[PDB]
Amino acid sequence: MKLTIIRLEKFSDQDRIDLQKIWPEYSPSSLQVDDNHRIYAARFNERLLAAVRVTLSGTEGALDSLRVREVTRRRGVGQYLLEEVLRNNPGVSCWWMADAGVEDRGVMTAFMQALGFTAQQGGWEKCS
Amino acid sequence: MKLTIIRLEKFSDQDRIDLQKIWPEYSPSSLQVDDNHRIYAARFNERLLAAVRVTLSGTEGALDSLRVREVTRRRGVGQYLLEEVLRNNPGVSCWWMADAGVEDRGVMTAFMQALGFTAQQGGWEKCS
Amino acid sequence: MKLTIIRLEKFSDQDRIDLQKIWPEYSPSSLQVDDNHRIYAARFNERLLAAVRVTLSGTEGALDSLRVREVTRRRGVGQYLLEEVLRNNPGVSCWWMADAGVEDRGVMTAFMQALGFTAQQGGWEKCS
Amino acid sequence: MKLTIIRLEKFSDQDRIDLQKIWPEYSPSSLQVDDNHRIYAARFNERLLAAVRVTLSGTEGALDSLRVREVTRRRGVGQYLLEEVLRNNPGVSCWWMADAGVEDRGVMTAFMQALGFTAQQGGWEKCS
Amino acid sequence: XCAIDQDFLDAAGILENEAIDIWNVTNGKRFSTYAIAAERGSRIISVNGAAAHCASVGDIVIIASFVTMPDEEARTWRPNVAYFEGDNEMKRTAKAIPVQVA
Amino acid sequence: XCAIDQDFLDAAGILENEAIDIWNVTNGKRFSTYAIAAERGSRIISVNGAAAHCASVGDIVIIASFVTMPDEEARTWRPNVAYFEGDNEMKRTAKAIPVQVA
Amino acid sequence: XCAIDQDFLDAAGILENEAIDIWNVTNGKRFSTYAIAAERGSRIISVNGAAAHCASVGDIVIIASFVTMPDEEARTWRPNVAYFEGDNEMKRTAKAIPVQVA
Amino acid sequence: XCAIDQDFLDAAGILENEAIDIWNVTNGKRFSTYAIAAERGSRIISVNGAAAHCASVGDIVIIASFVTMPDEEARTWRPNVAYFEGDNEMKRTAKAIPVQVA
Amino acid sequence: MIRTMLQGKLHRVKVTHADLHYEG
Amino acid sequence: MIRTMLQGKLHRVKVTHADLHYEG
Amino acid sequence: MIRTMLQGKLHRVKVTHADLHYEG
Amino acid sequence: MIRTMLQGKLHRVKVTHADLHYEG
Ligand SMILES: CC(=O)SCCNC(=O)CCNC(=O)[C@H](O)C(C)(C)COP(=O)(O)OP(=O)(O)OC[C@H]1O[C@@H](n2cnc3c(N)ncnc32)[C@H](O)[C@@H]1OP(=O)(O)O
Ligand SMILES: CC(=O)SCCNC(=O)CCNC(=O)[C@H](O)C(C)(C)COP(=O)(O)OP(=O)(O)OC[C@H]1O[C@@H](n2cnc3c(N)ncnc32)[C@H](O)[C@@H]1OP(=O)(O)O
Ligand SMILES: CC(=O)SCCNC(=O)CCNC(=O)[C@H](O)C(C)(C)COP(=O)(O)OP(=O)(O)OC[C@H]1O[C@@H](n2cnc3c(N)ncnc32)[C@H](O)[C@@H]1OP(=O)(O)O
Ligand SMILES: CC(=O)SCCNC(=O)CCNC(=O)[C@H](O)C(C)(C)COP(=O)(O)OP(=O)(O)OC[C@H]1O[C@@H](n2cnc3c(N)ncnc32)[C@H](O)[C@@H]1OP(=O)(O)O
Ligand SMILES: [C]
Ligand SMILES: [C]
Ligand SMILES: [C]
Ligand SMILES: [C]
Ligand SMILES: [Mg+2]
Ligand SMILES: [Mg+2]
Ligand SMILES: [Mg+2]
Ligand SMILES: [Mg+2]
Repeated sequence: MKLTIIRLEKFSDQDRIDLQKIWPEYSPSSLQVDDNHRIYAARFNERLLAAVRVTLSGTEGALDSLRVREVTRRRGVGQYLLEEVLRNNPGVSCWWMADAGVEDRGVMTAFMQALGFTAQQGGWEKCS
Repeated sequence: MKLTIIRLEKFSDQDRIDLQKIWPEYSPSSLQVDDNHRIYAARFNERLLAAVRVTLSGTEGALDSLRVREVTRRRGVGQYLLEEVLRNNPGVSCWWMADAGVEDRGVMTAFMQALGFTAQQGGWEKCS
Repeated sequence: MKLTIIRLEKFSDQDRIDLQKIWPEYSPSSLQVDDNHRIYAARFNERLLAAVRVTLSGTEGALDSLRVREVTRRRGVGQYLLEEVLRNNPGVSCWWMADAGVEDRGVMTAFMQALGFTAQQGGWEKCS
Repeated sequence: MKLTIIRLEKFSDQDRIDLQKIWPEYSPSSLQVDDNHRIYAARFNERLLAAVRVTLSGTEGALDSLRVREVTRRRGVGQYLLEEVLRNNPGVSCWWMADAGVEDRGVMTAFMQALGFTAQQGGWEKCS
Repeated sequence: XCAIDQDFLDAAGILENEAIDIWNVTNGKRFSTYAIAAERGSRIISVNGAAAHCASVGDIVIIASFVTMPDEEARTWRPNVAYFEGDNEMKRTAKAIPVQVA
Repeated sequence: XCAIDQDFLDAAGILENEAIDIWNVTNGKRFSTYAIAAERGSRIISVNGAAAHCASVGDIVIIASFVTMPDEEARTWRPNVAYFEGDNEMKRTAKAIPVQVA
Repeated sequence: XCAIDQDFLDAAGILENEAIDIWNVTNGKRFSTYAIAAERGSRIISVNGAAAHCASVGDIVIIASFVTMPDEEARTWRPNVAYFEGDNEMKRTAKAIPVQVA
Repeated sequence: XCAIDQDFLDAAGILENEAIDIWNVTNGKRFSTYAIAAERGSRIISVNGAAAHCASVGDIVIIASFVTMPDEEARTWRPNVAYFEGDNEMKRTAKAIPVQVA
Repeated sequence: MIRTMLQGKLHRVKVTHADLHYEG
Repeated sequence: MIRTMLQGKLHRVKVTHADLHYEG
Repeated sequence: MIRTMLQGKLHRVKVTHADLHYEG
Repeated sequence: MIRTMLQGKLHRVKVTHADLHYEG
């Protein structure tokens, strides 16, 4: 099906395959989720193309481990993923993402600014 | 079906719906017609797009309440409506339309002149 | 069927209709043919578009009454008609056509010269 | 089928027809083949378009009688034929083709140089 | 394919030898061919050659042609529309299709 | 044909009177026609005239238009894609299709 | 796909690798492909690959190509028409189709 | 729709978002769509959406694109042809189709 | 960027002749 | 050299009306 | 404004070969 | 005068996936 953002609470075999491509650093084994520690992913034609981890603390939220697979970049996947995480967590008024682990801060900062975030010391912030 | 001009003598439920969109000022209830007080309408794909009231006095005729729905303007609907009213009443040698109630006289006067009428004091006239 | 040149020896009802359009001057009644007095016609989609009369005198031949219907001119009908009359009468070494009855000698002379004839006093000639 | 290079060990009736067009100088009768005297051909839609004779002497190989039918030249047939002869005889490190019998050395030398051969006295050489 | 009365070609802006699409309301077939001229005033619509597998006498069809142009001119383009009833009697010509409303 | 809500035309960049291709997911039929406008906000997708032989009410379709341009501009072109669910509720607009991965 | 004797390509003005439409008078099928060259003088019309589902040996077809040009040049354009009978014997070449009359 | 390994697009000169024709040797169906990219190296040929009514897994197809250019350049144009066998293993690339001979 | 637009149409004409043997 | 490209699309709209008598 | 015109045609040629295995 | 020419082709590729629910 068309590009769709999903909250993953249970992982299929294929989700595990795909998450290992998105995040080779992580064992899908230790991707534990609960109500305040979430995984959102972008699905297209039965495969995950991107994912991000979300930590909720009421009005404050944090993003980590955002990654779109290399092969499908610059086609709006990351933008849609983050738009839907924000839209689906309307109680969060201030979002933060650290700059830890990013492949290229120049690329990441252009993407985060296009998504309405402001570059700050150590990362990017979006408050309403 | 294709754009068609009709003389309405009986009103269907859908004609009443459509005439209320064309003329919000009027209750379809008090749109009485007879041989000398007529309603002509433009029909397209089972809906009325425009209408006009016609008062016949033998060789003299009067037009009032001409209106084409906003969404379908500048596509020849009004022109065809008035051409067919004139063609279907060949005994009328002088037509009159007052300028009462017109949204924009500048638009109406360009339309009436394109239809062969001459701008006069208080309205537009077409004599053969 | 496609444009085809035929020698007419028998006339159908429709051939008579069509020849009256091609030649309003003639009664199809008095279009008698024999081995040395022939009629050739151009047929297209079951109708005759053009015709000519041919008089054979062994090595000498004469053309008269050449006419292509007005509606189908300047589409190669006349050229094909005359090419096939010549090709089907290879024993004729000198052809003549008079200028009698031609609608416009300027048009006829451009056509006959395109067909390889030379303009002469009183008509056009083609010798091999 | 699509253009395909084949090693001919047995000749069909149609292969004999086609080889007589490719090589009118030769009787297909005296086109004897064995492991070190081979014929390769280019096949397209059930016909042979080109052929060459190959003589193997271990690390040394010789090409003779290369010809693509005239009608299908300058469409990559000869290039594919020689590429596949070389690829299918990887034990050969030095190839030679004489200039005997060539229709136009200027054409042949442009073709052989495009195939990686160097023009030498008496022919063309390719060593790895 | 299709031979068409020259007057009808003129009314729709279609040229002799132009590519045309034919959409058959009677049987649903859709095909593409080119325009042949028929005698002015004859009212002929003649489906000829291989195209005769796609229509019968009496079938009701729409015959269309398409042109290309830059985006800016396309936004203000007006098509040449001609409407027929009965035995190919031309009822109206126009330069726009109305908006379909609810 | 096909009359289409003007808002949907706008979202896909399709013009009134433009050639369109219609691909029917429900029945597999594929046909070509042109765009008629429907009233903004009506949500209408109306398959009209001969085209009504190719679709039924409730069928799910993709409606596409195509444009031409030089090779160099084609390499960086971004199509205007609009996605619908339910009763023609527009879910998303975008400017690219993702890459399908193994 | 369709491989065609080069002489026939030349007579119709069709190029090797050009898009062509094929209209089958025998079975009514209509399809589009591209021209492959066949040896000059061979008289070959070879329907190849997937296109072989659309024709049989002996079927009678029309093969056409289409070109684009501005309106003004289109009004005076002359198509390259070639007519065949029997075993692909070329009967005539021309630059116009006649008018069909009543 | 059709998602195609990017390497195969490159070999045939086909662009992402370009119009393509698909001719199915297995079942004879012929249809037109546009190219979606698939991951480089995946060997994918994925017939998606309404187009899935026109093909099955394992079917053998030809995928083509067409371009326009002036007559003079068309006479010397060289198409980008790529040939596959087995499980989408690319055998050869070329710039011409041979002449079919008697 | 070049668009393909409806140039014109003949709406609901009636076929007068249908003949496999006609040109075509 | 001129390419034909997807300009835009409406993905998975639903037909609301299907009528042989409509224009067309 | 650009028109699409018939460039040329081969009228009533006869198919000599029809083969699924030919290129194509 | 503008011609339509074969730009390129993939000859005899094999379908790997056929799915009505895929985009499309
Ligand atoms: C364990 C862990 O993951 S640690 C975290 C590691 N993560 C990383 O290192 C990030 C690696 N990079 C990526 O994943 C991607 O490049 C992302 C997430 C930054 C962007 O995702 P994409 O899907 O490619 O971005 P998308 O196409 O939605 O871009 C949206 C906008 O961002 C901007 N943008 C994105 N990429 C770029 C770029 N390379 N250069 C400039 N601007 C860019 C543009 O404004 C773009 O809009 P436009 O295309 O209309 O100009
Ligand atoms: C209770 C009651 O109704 S009281 C009466 C209230 N009525 C009104 O206030 C009238 C409101 N306006 C309308 O209904 C329409 O704008 C009308 C009737 C004036 C015109 O109807 P339309 O269908 O849009 O006109 P149509 O497309 O037939 O136009 C014909 C010609 O008129 C002229 N014309 C129409 N609208 C305009 C315009 N906005 N500006 C300039 N000329 C115009 C042009 O010459 C046009 O031909 P063209 O398009 O080839 O240039
Ligand atoms: C009872 C009786 O009939 S008496 C005889 C009465 N007959 C007449 O008055 C003749 C009336 N005119 C006609 O019938 C036609 O105009 C004919 C026979 C002269 C020509 O027939 P057509 O089919 O139109 O000619 P065709 O298309 O074959 O023309 C061939 C060539 O002739 C020349 N030609 C024909 N018409 C013209 C013309 N109007 N102007 C200039 N050259 C012309 C051209 O060289 C043309 O080739 P081109 O089109 O490649 O330039
Ligand atoms: C008994 C006997 O046979 S004796 C031997 C007799 N043989 C002969 O006399 C050879 C006759 N000639 C031929 O058979 C052909 O012309 C051959 C074999 C030389 C070439 O075969 P072709 O299939 O036409 O060559 P192909 O199309 O593969 O050409 C490959 C490259 O060679 C070069 N080339 C080929 N022909 C030419 C030419 N006429 N001019 C310039 N370069 C050429 C080009 O670099 C070409 O690549 P390009 O098309 O991308 O520019
Ligand atoms: C007409
Ligand atoms: C929309
Ligand atoms: C020919
Ligand atoms: C490839
Ligand atoms: Mg992306
Ligand atoms: Mg209007
Ligand atoms: Mg003529
Ligand atoms: Mg070659």
